[PDB]
Amino acid sequence: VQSERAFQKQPHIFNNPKVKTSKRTKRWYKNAGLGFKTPKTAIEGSYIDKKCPFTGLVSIRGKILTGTVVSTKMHRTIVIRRAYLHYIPKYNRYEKRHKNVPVHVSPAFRVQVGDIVTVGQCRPISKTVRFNVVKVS
Amino acid sequence: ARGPKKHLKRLAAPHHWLLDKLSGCYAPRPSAGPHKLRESLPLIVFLRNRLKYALNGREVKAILMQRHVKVDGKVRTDTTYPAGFMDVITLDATNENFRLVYDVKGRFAVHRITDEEASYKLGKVKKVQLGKKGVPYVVTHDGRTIRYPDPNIKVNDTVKIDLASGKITDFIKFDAGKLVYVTGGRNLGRIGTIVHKERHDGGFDLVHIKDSLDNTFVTRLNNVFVIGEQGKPYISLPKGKGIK
Amino acid sequence: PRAAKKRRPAAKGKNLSFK
Amino acid sequence: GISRDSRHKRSATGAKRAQFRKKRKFELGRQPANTKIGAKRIHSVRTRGGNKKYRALRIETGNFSWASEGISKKTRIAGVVYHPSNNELVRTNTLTKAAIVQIDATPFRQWFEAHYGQTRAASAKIESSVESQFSAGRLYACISSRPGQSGRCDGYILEGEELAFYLRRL
Amino acid sequence: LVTPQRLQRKRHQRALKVRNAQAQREAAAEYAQLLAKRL
Amino acid sequence: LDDTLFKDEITTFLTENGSQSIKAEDEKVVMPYVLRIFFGRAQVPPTSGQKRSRKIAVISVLPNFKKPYINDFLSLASERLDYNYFFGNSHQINSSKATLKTIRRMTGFVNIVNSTLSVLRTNFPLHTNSVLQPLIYSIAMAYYVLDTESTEEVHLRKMASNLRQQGLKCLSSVFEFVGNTFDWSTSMEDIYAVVVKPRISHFSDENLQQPSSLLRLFLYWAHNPSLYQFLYYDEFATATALMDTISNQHVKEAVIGPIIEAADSIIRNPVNDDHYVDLVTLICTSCLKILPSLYVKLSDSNSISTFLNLLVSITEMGFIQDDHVRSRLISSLISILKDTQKILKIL
RNA sequence: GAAACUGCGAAUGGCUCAUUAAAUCAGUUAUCGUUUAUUUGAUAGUUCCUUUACUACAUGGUAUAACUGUGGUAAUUCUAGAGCUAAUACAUGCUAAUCUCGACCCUUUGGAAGAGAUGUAUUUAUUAGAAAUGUCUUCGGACUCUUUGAUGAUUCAUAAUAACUUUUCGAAUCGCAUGGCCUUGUGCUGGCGAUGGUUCAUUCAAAUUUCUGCCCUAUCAACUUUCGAUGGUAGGAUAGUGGCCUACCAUGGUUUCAACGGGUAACGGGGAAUAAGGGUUCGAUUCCGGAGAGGGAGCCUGAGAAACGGCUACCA
Ligand SMILES: [Mg+2]
Ligand SMILES: [Mg+2]
Ligand SMILES: [Mg+2]
Ligand SMILES: [Mg+2]
Ligand SMILES: [Mg+2]
Ligand SMILES: [Mg+2]
Ligand SMILES: [Mg+2]
Ligand SMILES: [Mg+2]
Ligand SMILES: [Mg+2]
Ligand SMILES: [Mg+2]
Ligand SMILES: [Mg+2]
Ligand SMILES: [Mg+2]
Ligand SMILES: [Mg+2]
Ligand SMILES: [Mg+2]
Ligand SMILES: [Mg+2]
Repeated sequence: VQSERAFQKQPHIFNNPKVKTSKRTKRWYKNAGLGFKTPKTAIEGSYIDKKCPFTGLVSIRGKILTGTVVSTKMHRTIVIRRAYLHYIPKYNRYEKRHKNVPVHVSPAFRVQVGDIVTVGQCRPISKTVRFNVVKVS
Repeated sequence: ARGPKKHLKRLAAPHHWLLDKLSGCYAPRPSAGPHKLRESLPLIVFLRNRLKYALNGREVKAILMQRHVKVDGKVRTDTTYPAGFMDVITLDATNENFRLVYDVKGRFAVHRITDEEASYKLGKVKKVQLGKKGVPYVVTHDGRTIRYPDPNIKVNDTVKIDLASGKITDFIKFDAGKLVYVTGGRNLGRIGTIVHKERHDGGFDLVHIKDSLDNTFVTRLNNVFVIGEQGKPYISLPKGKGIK
Repeated sequence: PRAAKKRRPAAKGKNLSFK
Repeated sequence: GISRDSRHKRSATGAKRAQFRKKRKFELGRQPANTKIGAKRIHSVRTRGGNKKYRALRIETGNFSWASEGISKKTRIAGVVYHPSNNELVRTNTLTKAAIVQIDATPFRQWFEAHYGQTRAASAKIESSVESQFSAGRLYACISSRPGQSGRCDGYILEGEELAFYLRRL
Repeated sequence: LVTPQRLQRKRHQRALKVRNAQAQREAAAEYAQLLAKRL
Repeated sequence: LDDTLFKDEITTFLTENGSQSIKAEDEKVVMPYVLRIFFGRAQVPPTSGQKRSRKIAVISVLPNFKKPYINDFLSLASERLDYNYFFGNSHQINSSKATLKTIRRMTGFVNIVNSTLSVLRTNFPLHTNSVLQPLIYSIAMAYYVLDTESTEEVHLRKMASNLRQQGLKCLSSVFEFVGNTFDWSTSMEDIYAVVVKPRISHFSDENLQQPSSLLRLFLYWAHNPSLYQFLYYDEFATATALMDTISNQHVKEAVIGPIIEAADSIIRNPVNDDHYVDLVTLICTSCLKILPSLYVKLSDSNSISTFLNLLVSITEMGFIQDDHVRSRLISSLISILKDTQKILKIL
């Protein structure tokens, strides 16, 4: 959790050394809504994330999408692939097209290459990331 | 553009105003005010193209700045003042009171009303929130902020506002069986009773409405304005009673 | 509430002939 | 000269985008304000709208908060000791948010003395390392304000896991 | 120059401020009574 | 003197152990100028946030100063207040001195002492001529003006009431902070005769709602054995006054709990003098009579316990040997029944 | 009522289609990711706090134009020296209140001895934001307890504590008219309007932004990454999100489902022509949106411009 230069913490969440009520460090969390259950690993984990829907300062709003994970080779983000059928009217025929969407993933989720992930829309996390993983399957 | 626009061309003007396409090249651009540009009827159109008291512009201007026209009980002198839905226009000299209500065709209708009815209006509660110093207030569809509201008032409810003092006299909750008016879309101007409000979290809520003829139609919630309970509207209705 | 009663036209046509 | 527009950057596929339009004012950037310790020098910046921003070219004092005690005192700045982003800022003693800095312990010490009357005992008990800092006369603090924006050097003293972490990094 | 009109304007402004304060306090008392009734 | 640089200068120049702080040799010559300068800043009306902050800064630099010099700042504050004649004579106020001007000068003096006490707290230097008598004279004026002045001068009466309120607050603060350290043998009579004695008659009906500065004053005296001489004065008038609050019907629990804690302390703090035996008998016999009604008024479990803590404390000291004391104690204990092991041992 | 200062506008309109091939644009989303002149609706009694040695029956040049007078230049909507004078320009600065309980009387239209409380703006830290089924009573009513709201969702709204600020605001403005109280004073009070001002909401807007949809080319198959390409953390900057930039970290990102490169007499759309239907072509051009003012680059002002019938440099 502390593999870095600057200490990584939840902003404005203060643990009082003097009081010392509970062994665990105080953690803030929220439910993202839309019937998405917050997993307990996020509740009782130890990770810190500014871009997490359940512990970070990010809110899911807008389109909700589904896709298949195709790449997980970077840190904390994945690339999913969405397929669809576009209609050519001249030939009266459909055909397969795809698009690759990069999506932020919280460590509270464990994703490999091949599962189906439902993702929610958020503010621009990075240059090309505009979504976040909210349900793995 | 490098800033806000100040000109409105006739073809780009709202269709419901019924402006002749050959009369000129520009149309009266509604100034900033209580209502949306596309959902407002500037006073010049009302006095000239609807009531025909004025033939053209500076005569509308002269009518205005003699202070004969009152919108919601206050004198206005701006020709393009954006009067809108459920606004009370009073002309004391001619002894007329009007309420701006769309007809079944979907255009603002010239509906004459009594003084007693002219004394008040209705506002759809667009927002309810605590202000500074822990003071609750309600924001209505016409941009009126009313402090110290009744706790029972929630969003999508309708509050009866007294024009003289600008205070809530009564309120109507948003529930099934209430009498309701459509203020947009293709069903704009129809009147009915609520049947069901379909709820979608993260999406636009849809409402089913049944008219007196038992015909049913569905409309987005933003397009919904409660006016009373079935058989007892709190305002006088145009001819046709929002049918068809 | 009932809408305001319609008011009859205050003015009517007036007619004159000459020469 | 400085712009925050994303058109000049390559596309995600790696394509080199062409210039869509000339640079716009609403996407501007301004030179960094490398705040440094010294006699206070601040100049205002007229920003978008009628708002204003304060530029701390120099500042020597700031309000720092003892969160455990729930107090805030104004204190002189000794010097920057550790900054996570750049050691060069530490070398040049540049002041920015998150920078670990040394602050004088006199006001906090005197307040502790007035409140608890000790150089009651259980409440007066405080973590050991910060007491050692009191003995030294200087305290490690983290700047929580952004001097290049609000023109202030206000922050909070390190404690607990925070202090242990930064002590290890020091 | 000091003229009676300026004195009148100052006095009117002070009166307006006090009247506004009284009106706001009356509204607050009324709302407090309303919520006492509801509760 | 420059307002813009005023704040940075204080943290820079006046901070103790600062590199640019005044050298120890030069403190004597320079700092009298510093005290006068800071005094001028402290007189500004706090009408805005910036003005409030500047006043706080002026009072916050005092701990940097050494104790003799902090006394000098307080002495400057009391210099304008003329009190020598009052203590020179038999504690009598002059009519000419009783004016709105004098009250305002008192009001300014009291407020800074309040601020200085809040900053220095136990480290506050308490000296007679600098602080206490100008404080005691100030409250003396407030009582004199309030009684003598007619209802027409509503403005003057309000300021006297404000000065009295701050004066009592200013008192009760110094009793708490430096009370044990400083010696009051010389001033015990003057403090009682000028402050406590005028108001003992009406002490009861005034303080029913919540603790007051002067009620807090009596409690602090009750808790401290060394200061029982205040309670002894005038046939235990103050101690009787504390009890007559309790005897009142409409006394609220907020004032009840503190007094029984003080009454319990007097029982648990024996003192070797004749007056003590009279005091504890009055404090005890008074408490026993009114205790059952007090229990009904109480609404806090902790407040129940402190009555039990007083009731048990009566038992160890042997007051139960008296037939009247045992009977009244039982009347109260049955009222409690109508902590548990504490009851059982008493039975 | 010339001239000038001050305020506002000149960032609208009009013209054109150079450049531009997921860019613009069309439909459809988000701002819980941010600025917003103006319009409309609300919104600020802080009594007090020593030098009162006191302007609020109202403070200064810390100041000038227009104007008087003398002058420079071949020349321009060029201006120098000296002398004057104003503000809704600039810079300063004030004047016996309200609310909680309430002993005691008195039993109400009650009086109040006394214990208490006191704006905004900026920054940070912290905190809150979740079997009374009884008794009496006059038969009513009283006796004890309750005590934030919203969203699908928040560190939301809001409130509280402690300090902080080259730190703001809290009317030193104007027109019309001369009413009411008296202890008869140029005493007290008082009407209808205009213009200003903190914050919130609304309105005209602006900026990013979610998904789908572009002509020809494979005799363009690998491209991007040294000089940011993908992602992580921190900082800087931005009105604000964000490799937008900096520092260090990992080695990532797209592609035979056509990436990348090249051509385009390529602004896109609503639309126009033809056709029986499928289709094919055109669309600079009366409406919506985007870009530009000979070609690049950078800026003052202002809410709003990278403005060009505004300014500065370079090229022709
Ligand atoms: Mg244009
Ligand atoms: Mg929504
Ligand atoms: Mg000008
Ligand atoms: Mg190309
Ligand atoms: Mg304007
Ligand atoms: Mg001159
Ligand atoms: Mg880099
Ligand atoms: Mg072209
Ligand atoms: Mg075209
Ligand atoms: Mg342009
Ligand atoms: Mg040309
Ligand atoms: Mg302007
Ligand atoms: Mg240009
Ligand atoms: Mg031109
Ligand atoms: Mg132009």
